[PDB]
Amino acid sequence: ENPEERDRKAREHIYEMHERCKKIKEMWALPIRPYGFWTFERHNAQLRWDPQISQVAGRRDPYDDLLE
Amino acid sequence: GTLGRAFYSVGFWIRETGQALDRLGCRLQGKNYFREQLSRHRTLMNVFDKAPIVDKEAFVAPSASVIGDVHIGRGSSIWYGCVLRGDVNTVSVGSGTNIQDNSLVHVAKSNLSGKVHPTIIGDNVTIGHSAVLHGCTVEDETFIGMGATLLDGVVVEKHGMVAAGALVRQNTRIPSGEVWGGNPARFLRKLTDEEIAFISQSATNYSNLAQAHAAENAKPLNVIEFEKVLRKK
Amino acid sequence: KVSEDKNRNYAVVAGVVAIVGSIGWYLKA
Amino acid sequence: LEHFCECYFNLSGLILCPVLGSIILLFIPNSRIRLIRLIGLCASLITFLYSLVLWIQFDSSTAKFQFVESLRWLPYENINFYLGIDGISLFFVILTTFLIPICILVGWSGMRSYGKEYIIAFLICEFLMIAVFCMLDLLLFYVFFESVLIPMFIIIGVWGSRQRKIKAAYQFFLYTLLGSLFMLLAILLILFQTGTTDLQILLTTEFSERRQIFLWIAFFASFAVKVPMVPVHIWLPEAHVEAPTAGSVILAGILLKFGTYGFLRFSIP
Amino acid sequence: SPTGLPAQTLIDRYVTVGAYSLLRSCTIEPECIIGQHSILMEGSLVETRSILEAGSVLPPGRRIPSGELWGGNPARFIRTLTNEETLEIPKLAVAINHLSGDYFSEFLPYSTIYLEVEKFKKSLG
Amino acid sequence: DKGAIEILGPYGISYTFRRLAERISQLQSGFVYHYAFAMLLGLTLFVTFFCMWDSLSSWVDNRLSFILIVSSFYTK
Amino acid sequence: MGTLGRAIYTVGNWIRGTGQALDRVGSLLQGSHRIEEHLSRHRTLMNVFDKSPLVDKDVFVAPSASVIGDVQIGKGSSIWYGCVLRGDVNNISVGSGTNIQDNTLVHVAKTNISGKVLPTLIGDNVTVGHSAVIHGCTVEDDAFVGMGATLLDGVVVEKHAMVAAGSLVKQNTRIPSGEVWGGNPAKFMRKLTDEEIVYISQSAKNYINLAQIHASENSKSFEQIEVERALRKKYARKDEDYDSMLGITRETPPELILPDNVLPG
Amino acid sequence: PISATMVGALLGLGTQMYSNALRKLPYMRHPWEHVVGMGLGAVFANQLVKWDVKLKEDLDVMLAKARAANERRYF
Ligand SMILES: CCCC(=O)SCCNC(=O)CCNC(=O)[C@H](O)C(C)(C)COP(=O)(O)OP(=O)(O)OC[C@H]1O[C@@H](n2cnc3c(N)ncnc32)[C@H](O)[C@@H]1OP(=O)(O)O
Ligand SMILES: CCCCCCCCCCCCCCCCCC(=O)O[C@@H](COC(=O)CCCCCCCCCCCCCCC)COP(=O)(O)OCC[N+](C)(C)C
Ligand SMILES: CCCCCCCCCCCCCCCCCCCC(=O)O[C@H](COC(=O)CCCCCCCCCCCCCC)COP(=O)(O)OCCN
Ligand SMILES: CCCCCCCCCCCCCCCCCCCC(=O)O[C@H](COC(=O)CCCCCCCCCCCCCC)COP(=O)(O)OCCN
Ligand SMILES: [Zn+2]
Repeated sequence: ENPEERDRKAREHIYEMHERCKKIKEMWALPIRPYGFWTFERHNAQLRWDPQISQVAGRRDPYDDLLE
Repeated sequence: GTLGRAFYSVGFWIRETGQALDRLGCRLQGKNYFREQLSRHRTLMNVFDKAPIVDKEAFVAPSASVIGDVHIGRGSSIWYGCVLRGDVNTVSVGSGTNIQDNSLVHVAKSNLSGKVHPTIIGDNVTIGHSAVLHGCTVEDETFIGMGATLLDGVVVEKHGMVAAGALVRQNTRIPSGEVWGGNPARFLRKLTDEEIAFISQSATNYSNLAQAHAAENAKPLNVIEFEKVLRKK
Repeated sequence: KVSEDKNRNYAVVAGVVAIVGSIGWYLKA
Repeated sequence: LEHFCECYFNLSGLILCPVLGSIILLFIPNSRIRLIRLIGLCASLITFLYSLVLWIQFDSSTAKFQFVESLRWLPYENINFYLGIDGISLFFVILTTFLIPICILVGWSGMRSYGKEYIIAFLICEFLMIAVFCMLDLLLFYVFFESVLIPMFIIIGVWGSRQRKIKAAYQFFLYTLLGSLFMLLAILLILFQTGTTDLQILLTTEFSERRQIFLWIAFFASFAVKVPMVPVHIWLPEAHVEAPTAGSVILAGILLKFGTYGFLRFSIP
Repeated sequence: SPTGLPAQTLIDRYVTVGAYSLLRSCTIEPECIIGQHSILMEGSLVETRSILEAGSVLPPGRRIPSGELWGGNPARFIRTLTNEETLEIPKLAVAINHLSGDYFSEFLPYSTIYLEVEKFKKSLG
Repeated sequence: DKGAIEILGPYGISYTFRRLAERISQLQSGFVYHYAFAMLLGLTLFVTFFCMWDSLSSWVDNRLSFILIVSSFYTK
Repeated sequence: MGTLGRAIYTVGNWIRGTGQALDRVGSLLQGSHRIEEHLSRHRTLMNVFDKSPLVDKDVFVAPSASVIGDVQIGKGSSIWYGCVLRGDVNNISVGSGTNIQDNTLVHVAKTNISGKVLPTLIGDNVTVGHSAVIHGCTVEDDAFVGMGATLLDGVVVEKHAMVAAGSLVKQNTRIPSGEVWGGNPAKFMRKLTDEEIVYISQSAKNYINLAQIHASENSKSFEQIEVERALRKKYARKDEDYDSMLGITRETPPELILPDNVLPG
Repeated sequence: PISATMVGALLGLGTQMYSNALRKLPYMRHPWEHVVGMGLGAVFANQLVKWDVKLKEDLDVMLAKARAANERRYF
């Protein structure tokens, strides 16, 4: 092989690997329990469903019948 | 050769596929006749390119098995139930020679015990009923008694006789004009001239009897028997 | 002249429909 | 980064040769003993000539790794693996390629009973061992060294002479696997610092004296079993005696060298 | 069987039964060679790693001891076999199996005789 | 080579692990009562160690815990 | 039936044509080396020299047997697989209740070397063992010929006499009543016990019974063969527990049950 | 070069042969099945490559959302 080119890809590997060694270690530090996951809309199902059944017999405030 | 075997193998793929297609076609028409158990016996059987070469004037009984490279000369006869297998090496039968019913003429199946010898049968030879010939040479105008066994390397010289039921051990040479018998086969006596005359005349008689049986077997298959088998209940 | 097994004929039609419909399904997708 | 070399004869084809031989032999009937014998012998001989050529184009002035080529594993390219040799590994590749045809030739007379399984096992061994000697990565060095255990186990157990081959094969497998697991622990220990297993990078990272001591102990656990060093040498007499002749040849001539190669290649520098 | 043992015919593994041989209610233990034109009678037993010469006759309830070469009518001890000879027996069985492979490869799963039967029928209406 | 190293090695290791596997296999006694009792014991151990280990630390230590467990192997 | 039936039949015709064309192409690719299998030309019974075999109604003749020429076979006799009875230059006579075992050869001679040439005469209730050779000799009634034995021309086996398995009986030898002969050459071995006489008779009747099941199986038509194949497959295994759940009892069909006279008990 | 179609076809052919061998049948017992297997293997390999690309695409967005949720902590 050509000694000049062989010795040059050798430099690109290291320069690229010393400065490339940071990206993957950031994923390993990602929290498994995200910040405020219960805030995520998928977890607030009852907050959006229950108002739709708030007038259903069986879960009404007793005074709602007296005024309606 | 190797290319020939490759094409022979590929050929089997195409044939297997075509026959399966034919069975599919028959099934769509509601026919099951391809399920019939019919005999796959072949009187002459090839092993790749090793095929029997049989003279037109030689009788071969339909039930006989001739497998591989086997040569049968003019006026010779292979009788009912005979088996001749030359695959690892060759088997040759000369002219005017009778191989009697249920005889076995074969070569060594493997070269484990050394190089596989061929079986050479000369002209005007008589091979008795249910004899076993295994990789041996049998010269012209000799007599092999029925039920006798000849192992590989044996040589039966011309006008030699092997008595019925004899067991000729490996590499034994039977000299001319001598009668050998027993287990193991040993010299019994000398052959008389009347016995030589009977050897020749019995061979010529067998060639005529062969002719008669070949004419008998060559007759067209009877259609009444076919209809009787078809219409059975 | 004619295949008489009606259920067999129906099964043949079903297999043909499956094959042709599969070809059309691939072609138009 | 694709590190593809420019030379025609490279390492990947020399890896592929016995692999192709093994795949071809997989499908040939055991009745065709002559064909099996010739195909195996010729594959091994071609591999030997290929290694000789690799010697010819060697450059004896550089401290770098020569004929370096790369092989991608994932499209993410986080983990990408390199092969290459130097003046410490070249002759071991040559020795492996030279010894394998000798092994096929030693069993020539008994090949009718040996079958194609004998030749296939030795060819697979050849492929795995050449790979091991040609790896610029701790993790792949690990993976391909352990892989040789399977065909070596089979070789000792099947074609050994007497029933002591059972105990010999068990001990070989278990000792070698214990050492290998120790060095796997070391490999993971390294990966947690560096985030990589590429040999070239590890040659340019600085390890603490303390963690150098402990990682060196973990490497020593594997290598001393491999060498062998006392007192973990007792598997060797049993295994090298009970194995068939060619099995003993491969065990002593190549497999023993893997511990010293590991010392030269990872622990000392 | 005259011996009182069960009278099935058992030909065990790696056994070569020579051509033209007659077997009736005999047992052949693994790795044996039966010579051509031999006869094994009711209740007879051939022990493992033994060889019978061609033309041998084993009368009812007779035994061929393991590791021996026998022959004759009736069969008699000839000599004890060497270990190399006894190693050769499974090799002979394997070689014969290899030869049988060539014959097995000549036959497709179905024959084409039924076509001949079909046209023979059609020519008869 | 054939003495202490074998005993403190493959010979001794094989013996002790054979006896231990022997002992563990006998635990699977085939009696459904043993299997239920084991589940009850595991449930009791769960409650005891993981919730009723608050005031126990005054009289106990973790060292003694694990020691007595290992020491149980050398009984009868 | 109907238009759909006709269309499917026509498509089947096309598929059959294509399949046979593919088979021909494959045969061409093999270099035409493969000798083709053909319709069986073996004749179980054959004339020669205008002599027809005379075989009684209830004689088992295996399809693979060869009965040729001037051969007479009596009531209850059986000719087994691979047997050859070649009565072409002389007469062969087989008595009643006589079994000729598998792969046996029986032949005759037109003129012997010396003496009066005689036909082959096999008497009543005779057992002839597997792969024997009977040539121009006489076996009288209730005699036994061992498997693989050879009888040469002019041999006489007398009533209640035995020729041992593997024997070679030389020409014109006489086996007297009550004796067993064996070896090569055959020679006197010992007297026959009464239990062995009973054995010979038992042999003959057991064969008479075996011949019945073999004759019944070998004469079945294609349709019956298929019916019994299906029946055999259906009853090869069982689930009696599920049958008890269903409250049924599956019975073996009578076409799969052998007669008691051939069962080991 | 070495395309997914070729790898898949080779794997399908190998699958049919391996299946025949396991059943102690000749390698090429039903050759039309070998053709069918080559077709299915090619289809499966191509589909697997496409699915791998799509899977990486979805994982990218999902990791993006995880990263955003984590970065919301330092606000
Ligand atoms: C239900 C089916 C009924 C059938 O159809 S059975 C037909 C198929 N089976 C046969 O043909 C086998 C018939 N059996 C035989 O040939 C027996 O050899 C035979 C004649 C009964 C003798 O057996 P054994 O009584 O047990 O022998 P033995 O106690 O008398 O021994 C005396 C000496 O003679 C010798 N010997 C016996 N059998 C022989 C033979 N066939 N040929 C030649 N030589 C034989 C034997 O070696 C024995 O001892 P020695 O030779 O004096 O040292
Ligand atoms: C002249 C040029 C035209 C050449 C055409 C060649 C095309 C042939 C391509 C090969 C197709 C292979 C299909 C494999 C499935 C096998 C179908 C089959 O076996 O038919 C069976 C069963 O058929 C079916 O149940 C459904 C599949 C049939 C559909 C495919 C038929 C292929 C040819 C098409 C014929 C119909 C075209 C016309 C329709 C009106 C007939 O019924 P049975 O005998 O009761 O089946 C017994 C069980 N066993 C499957 C083992 C045979
Ligand atoms: C500072 C000083 C440090 C010194 C260096 C220490 C390093 C470790 C040195 C010891 C190395 C031990 C390696 C294990 C070798 C075991 C080989 C035994 C296998 C054998 O020969 O026969 C078997 C034994 O039986 C059996 O049942 C065997 C069961 C398997 C046992 C394997 C257990 C090894 C686990 C690792 C223990 C060491 C831990 C090290 C941290 C089979 O016999 P059979 O007839 O009964 O079987 C049925 C037969 N088909
Ligand atoms: C294009 C090449 C590949 C095309 C493959 C056919 C078209 C695809 C349709 C699906 C094919 C799936 C595989 C079909 C066979 C599956 C396994 C069936 C084997 C089986 O047990 O049942 C057999 C039914 O035969 C059968 O199932 C086969 C029936 C007839 C199909 C064979 C014809 C294939 C055509 C190939 C190219 C033809 C060129 C001209 C168009 C009865 O087995 P058996 O008793 O019949 O005999 C077998 C001798 N061991
Ligand atoms: Zn004759």
